[PDB]
Amino acid sequence: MHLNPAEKEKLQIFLASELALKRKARGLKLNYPEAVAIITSFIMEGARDGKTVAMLMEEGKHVLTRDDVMEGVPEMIDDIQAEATFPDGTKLVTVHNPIS
Amino acid sequence: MHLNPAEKEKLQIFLASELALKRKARGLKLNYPEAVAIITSFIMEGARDGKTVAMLMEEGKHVLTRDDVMEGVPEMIDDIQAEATFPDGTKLVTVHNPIS
Amino acid sequence: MHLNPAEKEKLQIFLASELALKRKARGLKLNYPEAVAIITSFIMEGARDGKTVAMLMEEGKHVLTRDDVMEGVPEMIDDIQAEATFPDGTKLVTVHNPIS
Amino acid sequence: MKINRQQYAESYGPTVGDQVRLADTDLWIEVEKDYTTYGDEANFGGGKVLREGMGENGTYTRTENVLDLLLTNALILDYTGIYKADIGVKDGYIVGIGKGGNPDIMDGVTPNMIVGTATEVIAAEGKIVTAGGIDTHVHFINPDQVDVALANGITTLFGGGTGPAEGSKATTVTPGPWNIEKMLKSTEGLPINVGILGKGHGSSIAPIMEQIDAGAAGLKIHEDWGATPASIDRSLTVADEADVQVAIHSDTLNEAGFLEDTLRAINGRVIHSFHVEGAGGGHAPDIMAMAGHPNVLPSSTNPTRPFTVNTIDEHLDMLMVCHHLKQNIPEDVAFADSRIRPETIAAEDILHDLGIISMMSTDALAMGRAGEMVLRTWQTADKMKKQRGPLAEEKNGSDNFRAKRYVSKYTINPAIAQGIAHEVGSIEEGKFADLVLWEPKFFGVKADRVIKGGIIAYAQIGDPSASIPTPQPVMGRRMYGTVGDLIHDTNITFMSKSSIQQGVPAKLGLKRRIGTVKNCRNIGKKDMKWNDVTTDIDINPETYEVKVDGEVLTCEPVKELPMAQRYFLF
Amino acid sequence: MKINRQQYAESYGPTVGDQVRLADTDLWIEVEKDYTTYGDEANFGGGKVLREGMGENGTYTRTENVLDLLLTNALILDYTGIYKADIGVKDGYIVGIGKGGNPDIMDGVTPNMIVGTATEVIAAEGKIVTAGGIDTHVHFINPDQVDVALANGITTLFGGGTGPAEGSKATTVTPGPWNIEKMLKSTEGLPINVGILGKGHGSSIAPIMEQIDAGAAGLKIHEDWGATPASIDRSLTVADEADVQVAIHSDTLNEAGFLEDTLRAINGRVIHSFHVEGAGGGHAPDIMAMAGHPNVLPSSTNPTRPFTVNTIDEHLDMLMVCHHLKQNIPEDVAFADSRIRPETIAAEDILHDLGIISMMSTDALAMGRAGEMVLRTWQTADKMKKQRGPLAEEKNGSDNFRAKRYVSKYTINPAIAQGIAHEVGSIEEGKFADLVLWEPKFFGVKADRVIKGGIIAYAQIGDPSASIPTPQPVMGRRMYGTVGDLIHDTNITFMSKSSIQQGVPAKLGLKRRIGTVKNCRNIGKKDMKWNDVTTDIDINPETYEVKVDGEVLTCEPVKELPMAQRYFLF
Amino acid sequence: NYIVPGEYRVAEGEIEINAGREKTTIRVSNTGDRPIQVGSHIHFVEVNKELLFDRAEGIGRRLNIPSGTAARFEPGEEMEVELTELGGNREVFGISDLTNGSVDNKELILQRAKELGYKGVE
Ligand code: NI
Ligand code: NI
Ligand code: NI
Ligand code: NI
Repeated sequence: MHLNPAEKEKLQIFLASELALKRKARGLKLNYPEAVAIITSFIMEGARDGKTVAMLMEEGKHVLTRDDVMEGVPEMIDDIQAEATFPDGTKLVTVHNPIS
Repeated sequence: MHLNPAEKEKLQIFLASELALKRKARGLKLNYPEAVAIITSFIMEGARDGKTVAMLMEEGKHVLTRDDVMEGVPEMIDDIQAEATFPDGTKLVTVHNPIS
Repeated sequence: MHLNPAEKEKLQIFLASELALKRKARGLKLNYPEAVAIITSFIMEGARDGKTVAMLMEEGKHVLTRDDVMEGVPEMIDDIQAEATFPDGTKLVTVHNPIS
Repeated sequence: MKINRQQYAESYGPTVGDQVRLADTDLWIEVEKDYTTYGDEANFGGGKVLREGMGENGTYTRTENVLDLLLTNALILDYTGIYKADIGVKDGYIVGIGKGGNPDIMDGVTPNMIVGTATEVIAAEGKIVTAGGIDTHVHFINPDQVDVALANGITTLFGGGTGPAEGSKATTVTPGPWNIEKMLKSTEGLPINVGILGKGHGSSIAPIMEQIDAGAAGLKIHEDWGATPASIDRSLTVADEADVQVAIHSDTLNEAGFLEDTLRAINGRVIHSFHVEGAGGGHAPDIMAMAGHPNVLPSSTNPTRPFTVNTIDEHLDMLMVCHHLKQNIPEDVAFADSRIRPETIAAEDILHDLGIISMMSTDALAMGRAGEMVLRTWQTADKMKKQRGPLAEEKNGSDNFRAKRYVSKYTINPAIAQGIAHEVGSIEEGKFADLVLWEPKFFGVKADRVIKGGIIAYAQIGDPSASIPTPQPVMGRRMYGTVGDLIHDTNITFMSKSSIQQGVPAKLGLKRRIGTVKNCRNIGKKDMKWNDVTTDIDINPETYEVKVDGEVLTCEPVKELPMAQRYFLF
Repeated sequence: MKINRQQYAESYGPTVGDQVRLADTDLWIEVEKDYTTYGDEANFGGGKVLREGMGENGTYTRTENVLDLLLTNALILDYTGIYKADIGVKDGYIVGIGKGGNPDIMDGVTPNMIVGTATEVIAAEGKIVTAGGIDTHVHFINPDQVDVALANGITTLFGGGTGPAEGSKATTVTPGPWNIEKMLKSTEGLPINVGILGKGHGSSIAPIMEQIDAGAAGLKIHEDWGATPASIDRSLTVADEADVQVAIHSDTLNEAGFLEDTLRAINGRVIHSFHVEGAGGGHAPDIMAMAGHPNVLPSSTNPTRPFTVNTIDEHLDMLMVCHHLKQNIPEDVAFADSRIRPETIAAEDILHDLGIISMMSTDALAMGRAGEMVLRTWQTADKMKKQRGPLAEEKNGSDNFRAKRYVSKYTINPAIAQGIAHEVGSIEEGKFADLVLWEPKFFGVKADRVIKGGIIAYAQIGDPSASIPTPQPVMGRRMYGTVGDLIHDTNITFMSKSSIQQGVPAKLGLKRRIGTVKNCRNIGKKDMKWNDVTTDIDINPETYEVKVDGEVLTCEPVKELPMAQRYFLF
Repeated sequence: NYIVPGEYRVAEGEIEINAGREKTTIRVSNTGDRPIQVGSHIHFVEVNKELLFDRAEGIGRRLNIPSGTAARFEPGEEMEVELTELGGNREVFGISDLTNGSVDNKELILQRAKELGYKGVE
């Protein structure tokens, strides 16, 4: 596979997102790291899909809403940042105030 | 996400449980680490769900039965212990003789 | 669980394969590490199922075809090798030219 | 020109009279004073103030009043106060708390806090800064426990052990000169301050004392090695000669005596009573009465902190594993059960709130959680505010008195108890620069950056391949202070005066900073900051009811805590 | 008062006459003798025996017959016996095997096994304790291979390599003075004992000998560097002068000679024949005949161990990668195919069972598995019991003779072969305290705790954040023996006498314990414990059939092994 | 046929502890209000002062119970226990500092016990 350090690390984010999605599916309000993991994995999968940075900057605001998360979580998350390999190489996506 | 060392480690348990559950679903009798992973992940998800320690001490005895596992596995597992964040903080669950 | 170093590492391969399978399921042509992960995890799960080394040497050539992967990926993968615990202990499976 | 307060606080952190919520608790801390000069605040970045000829002085060499490091705009939470200041570090020590910058052009610059060519900057605006936690009940069982501790803001580990040997899995003991030497050498690779306790057991002086001369920083008396009148007596005789502290885990079984017999053996000498409530060990049921005495420095371990609905149910199996007991031996189970009591655990919450138990500690990996000393301190304070109300001593609707009482339990008080407060345990000028930055939303839960001897040792930081350090995954990671030989200069091995005089560091090739243990024998409960209360504690032998000043101390367990499921992935 | 046997064994481990199953095999070991005094068994914990004035002596200083460490109630499995004893360790060495405690009050205490103030305790009741494995066929290819080895109970790595360079990926060789110096320096950070082999190739003495003087502990003759009569001869001349061992991988191709030519070049001198069956290399098809000769110390590598239904199919591609061969070169494939033979692999099982092959080894990362030497030894023994029956020498229905024969293959025999058995390779008084604890259910599969020089270096242990060390995830982890400078005192670098005399350790700044290689040239097959059989081995050049004493040695491959899918996650 | 990995097959018979040593049965009362538990290897005369028994009969002896076990006395509880003789050099040091030498010095041990208020000395 020739995994580099970031590829190994970022597997963790996907895993944490899968965990969090299972928790959401059984009806739990998500906590801070769960919410961050879901939105982060969404961004990295979006890059893999070939979306643009600009698309993901706006989609990232609609992945989770306040009723999906515990009290105070929306206000704890000022932004989420992730880098992934787009068709045009690695780029940074910053999603400001992802959960209103 | 602000993952601490235990949060990183415990992702592995969830992953191993998912692996083991796929193996069970395709009809395999589970081995020692598979059985331990499934019961352990069950406990940690139970804590996340807001069950009590006492509930999990008894539920943990009914997750897998001897027909789910290979010969000798029930006798290899004297107990399974796991710590997770309950609504009232980290607590230890010990399940004695989880597979009869 | 008593995980040894290889058991910990090889969890990663399963995880990467799950990631890659999700990407395939949503219609993406797979890349080099994705293709390797899928075929590798297939081999290790096959060993767990109790297949022989010889069976997996030939099945490994039929897991992914060239239309499943990006241009050039078939030619990038000369072989895939994996070791797993068969019913008769650890063995090495080598799949030559897994994607024609 | 005037700045409204919301905008001021957003830019520079809070100032006088502003309050900040601690994590998701209902505890509020209020800024008591601010050392700045409004308009001359230090800050660093593109077009900011700390630039040559401006807020950075371009004239002075490093020796001329210039800092190695300035933490700008810190909200300090410490036994000494809750207040706003810049913190100046030099030669690995805190040298100034006040106002940093350039006397060329700024008013009110503390004279030894010049930002010069030699000065690094850490922005602490919007952060709470505390001293590093001092954990004095550490079992050295698994090296992976160090990062666990760092992640919750602990910077000093005092205790004992040789790894996962049964003696160490039960007791904070590194026994004898050889094991002590081996663990001093191991310590060279641990990125945290360390002091090692010898076995406080024997009936002759020499076998105990030779541990001190070998490099131990103290002793542990533990019932699993025989917490007899003789072992107690000899250990305290050694400690009084050597000027080191003794920790005690007393005779739960009451085999050779009851509590009063242990106190008679102590004979008014100074001692640190571990897990004073007693689930973690001690004369059943009444050990917690130790915490009323003037010669006792009392600490709790953390799994009883605070009293919750699940607390009791986890303890029996925990205890049986730690102390190598067998479920099929009825007296083993009876011994274990005798240590677990809701009555004393409930009272322990209140005794903390009253300043009668002076310290917190972990009991890492031997009935305690390496990364939850700080966490559970604040959960306890929060529960007590909910159940008891604001303390009478509070003003302005703030919880500053309670916050000072509680922060002292895991910073200054353990340092004083151990004879190391000249080096560590508080944010004061002249002390080692072990500092923890916290985002208020994560306060007491997950540390932002842990500074050890003036260099960052541990941080919550993201993708090392990214364009900036903030992208995911953000996790706790060891920083440059832990790498190469820098691990030697950023950490202290605390040792007895005798071992230092006898040249043990040179003999073993120790390269770490060497700290001297001293002034351990001339202190008492009166010296525990904000937690100095002596009183008669009565524990009913039939009902386990705890009384102080004729009043039963009890409270309810809670079903939920803050600093819990909002934060943790597992 | 009497205790029934089931309850006795549950509390203290088994005693005389009791049997224990090895993992999930059908091998049973029986306790032959027990050094205890019934009623005075040592044990540690709350209210237990090893307490001051009781089972722990409170009088004696560390020098006065007191131990640094007592392993209580060990079931020892060793070439010297299968028996029950306490094991006493001091200064990193095994100093007593017998009965530990306090002569004040206990009967039958071994005089130098006093539990005192200085003594740590490891509870070995219910554990099997063996010597650390001695792997003498290690390719140093990937540092991650060390933990793999530790996890299966290996504590000494002898071999060569500089990392994943093709020379090292094929051969156990660290070539020349500079590469040897570099790898001796690397070794300072490897938490395992090490000895390094130079290149056993040349036609002049000086280029070979200068490797020995540089710090090599032996030589490797390998066909990939030319296993010619000259290289064989010069290497053995060097070895005879230097008192180090030579390992040989002979000329598979029969290019410069057949087996008889290699034996003539050896000329009766001592040599260690690697992978003597020959899949791993050597004169095709008859190399295994080496194992009949009195001057040959024969080892197997592990992928042929034991003969299973999948064994052949994995080998061709494995061999081609290791030896840098090309699938499109017909003679490369012919060479590879010539080394792989069910006839010799089947006979190799039997030759092990008969004591004709004396040693096991890995061939780590170059046609062998770093963490499966111990594993595959016991799988082989189990297969042989199933197919051949209990050995004639057995009694009481136990498999003690077979167990001693097989444990010797990876402990004492490789140590003797290498000239290091004065330090390592068995549980005997005066040897280095490299000890492996095993739960019987995991015996030979996953080690519980690996002790190196008297300190735990590796352990299967759980959550470092937990209240106790047993909660999940339980995995193999490096312990305090590997941290800081303690890695120097808990491990041995084995070196030639000449390099030691010439001050190589000081020249390179080596801080590890330095072990001397000696008494390598004055031994033979007769010195291989429980595996000392010499005989004429005939290998049919047409059919590859192996004969000993006129009988064809053959057996069937098995479809399943114990110590396999019950245990492993992958 | 069923395989329990690592299982024991213990031999027949029973293990006699403290074989060949004199045994003595005595009555002991916990006169205190908190429980007292006594381990197998503590010099019996040196136990908690509030245990009432004939102290002389505890000299040079310990409980005749399996190594690592204990006898538990609840508050007010009187029970009969069996003692065995100490072995080895028959010396005791430390613990309650009643002996610090040979257990043969009965008079000295009892004098110290009486002076310090250990219940049950003549
Ligand atoms: Ni304790
Ligand atoms: Ni403790
Ligand atoms: Ni070879
Ligand atoms: Ni090799």
